[PDB]
Amino acid sequence: SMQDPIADMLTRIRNGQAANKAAVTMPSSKLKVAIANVLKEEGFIEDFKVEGDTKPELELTLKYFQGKAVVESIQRVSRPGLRIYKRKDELPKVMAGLGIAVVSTSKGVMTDRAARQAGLGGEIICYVA
Amino acid sequence: SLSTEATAKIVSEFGRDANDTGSTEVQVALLTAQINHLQGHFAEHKKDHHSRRGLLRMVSQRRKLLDYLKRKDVARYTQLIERLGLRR
Amino acid sequence: MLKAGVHFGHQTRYWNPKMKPFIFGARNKVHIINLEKTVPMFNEALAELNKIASRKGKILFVGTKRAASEAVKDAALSCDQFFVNHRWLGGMLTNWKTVRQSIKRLKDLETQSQDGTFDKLTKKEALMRTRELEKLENSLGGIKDMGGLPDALFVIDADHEHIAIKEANNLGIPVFAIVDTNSDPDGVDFVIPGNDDAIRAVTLYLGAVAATVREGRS
RNA sequence: GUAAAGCGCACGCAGGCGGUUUGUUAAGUCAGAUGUGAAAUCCCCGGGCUCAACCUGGGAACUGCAUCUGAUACUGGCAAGCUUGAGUCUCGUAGAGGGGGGUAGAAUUCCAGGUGUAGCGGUGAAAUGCGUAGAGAUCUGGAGGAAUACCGGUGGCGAAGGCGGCCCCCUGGACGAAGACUGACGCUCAGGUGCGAAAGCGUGGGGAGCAAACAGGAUUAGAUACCCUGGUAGUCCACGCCGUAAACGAUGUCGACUUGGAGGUUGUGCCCUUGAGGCGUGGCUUCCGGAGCUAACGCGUUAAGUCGACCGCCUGGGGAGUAC
Ligand SMILES: [Mg+2]
Ligand SMILES: [Mg+2]
Ligand SMILES: [Mg+2]
Ligand SMILES: [Mg+2]
Ligand SMILES: [Mg+2]
Ligand SMILES: [Mg+2]
Ligand SMILES: [Mg+2]
Ligand SMILES: [Mg+2]
Ligand SMILES: [Mg+2]
Repeated sequence: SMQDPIADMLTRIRNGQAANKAAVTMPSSKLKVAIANVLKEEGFIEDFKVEGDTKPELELTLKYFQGKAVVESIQRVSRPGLRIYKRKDELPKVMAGLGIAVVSTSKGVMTDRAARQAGLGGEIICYVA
Repeated sequence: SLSTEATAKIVSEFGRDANDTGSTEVQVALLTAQINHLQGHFAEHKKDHHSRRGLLRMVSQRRKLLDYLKRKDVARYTQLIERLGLRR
Repeated sequence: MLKAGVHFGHQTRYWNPKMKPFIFGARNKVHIINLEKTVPMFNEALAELNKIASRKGKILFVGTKRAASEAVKDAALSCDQFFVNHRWLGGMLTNWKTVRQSIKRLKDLETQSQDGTFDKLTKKEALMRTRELEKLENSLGGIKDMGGLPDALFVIDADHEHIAIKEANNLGIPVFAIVDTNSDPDGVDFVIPGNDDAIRAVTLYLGAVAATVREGRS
């Protein structure tokens, strides 16, 4: 059963990307949004919406540069049954910098860069490159 | 399974009201029914293992129901056991 | 789009999930090409085509199939265009170096019949070597004169001509072909979602490209 | 999956993991600071013995523990919920699912009698064998045990093993449909408990056919075999025990995603179904195959593809799944 909603969202994107699927959808949730937001602010996804009222959806639009997809690689990190927390001077550097690492900080769900600068650490979530 | 009559009957005797078949209490009751009635059938035959599987499922399922009830309301749990004389 | 209303879809129900972005419907148990976006395709193709076709653009029309066969010839033979409508030789494009050798033989073979250079050896031999020119003028005839790979090529159906196309893109040669349902677009770089048959359909765009190509020569 | 490696299969305690929203807490977590983390090593910069080794000043590091002050996204606790997960109810549907008890017809064998007469049976041939004490064939009557042709299948049901005539009684699961209800009650599971083909074991029954053993006949150089003529255990039954199999998909369970095609099976909404039919939409299941995966063979929405939760297991061959 869905013991990890975050993973689903991630896998949904990579699977879709390789599938050329225009966009992807799934049940939204506070966290899912934060992640999707960072994914947009960083230029990995065109945009994203959340349909439904009593039942939240998540119209996540995928992005494709040239004859290829933008998300060439996206894997989960701090999964359940094995959490991962880093320090300001520990945050991993995705793809030597050409990539990003979504880390949940006590100030919000930001990108590795931002967190490292704000001088605060948090819980990694994935390594979108 | 169970007789519609006895089914509906026991639905009220424990149901939060009327036609609300689903209450943690209601279930336990409906379960203990066949659970106790089956013994009569199982006392005989005995080698009807395949049918035992069902019996055991409802048995364990009941335990998982009560265990829950007690966790969400120690009241109904302690009261429910009485009307069914369960828990030893 | 005008005359375009003379071919519509094709192929019963076998299609290909790759042609989906080009299919309209499937009235009467048969997929119907989305001509509503087919004509727009013609642009990018007909455009880039006449473009390089300007500098004696070596165009290679391919139509091994029966229907288009007798037609494909005229089209390419209406200007500095070449054609192939008889069993696409294996490697006549890539293994040109070796294939051309057969062409030369064909050339000189013509001269034989040309002048008195034919009346030689027993009737047996003459009649024997004459057969050689026959087939040769078919499998290499409409390409005998083209020293060097073509600037491009316009193959009819991307399916029956799988071999031809496979070589084209291998030599970094732009491919222009009419694909539809059962056809595989991943090959051709200039998708032309249209009926792969229909005597009218083939001739429709066949000459269409021919003109734009011959015209592109100023 | 086939190289070593998925418990034979289920239920499930401990344990691990946990859908969704608001609040609250602040334990994990993050930040700041304060203690402390001996000096020497190590490391950076800098010195001193001609250099170097060596010596030395300072800093760094000591990835750690504790306290204090905060931060609250995420995990954890608590409160109040929510409904999509799981379950409950109603009504149907299909089924060789299970336990018990009946019962029918086809055949074999055996017993008795009739007709009839010199063979039958068997093989590659034969022979053993059964026949004039009358077989075989043929007909009538009876006894008895076991198994259910056809339907029947690319089929169905079950956790697995496995389950086929028909009838009754007791009983388990699965699926759909409209909906109604409970409100995360869930997934996995070492140990544990239970189920486990065939063969085998104990007690007492039963015993037609088939058949380890055994005895003849034949074959062969030999034939402790294959073949033939017989034939005990057993195969059947009740109850108990044994727990193994190439217990195999040689592929653990639960969940979410990812182009297609053809077909089987079972439920269902809708449409002149005039007739079948056509538009679909769930469950289970075959074959082909794309991407991708793969050492290859191949797998391929029922994955061996892309991911998450938990579990079992592998670490060269022989010795050896053996000894103790
Ligand atoms: Mg092996
Ligand atoms: Mg092996
Ligand atoms: Mg298994
Ligand atoms: Mg020290
Ligand atoms: Mg919380
Ligand atoms: Mg046995
Ligand atoms: Mg026995
Ligand atoms: Mg099944
Ligand atoms: Mg396949």
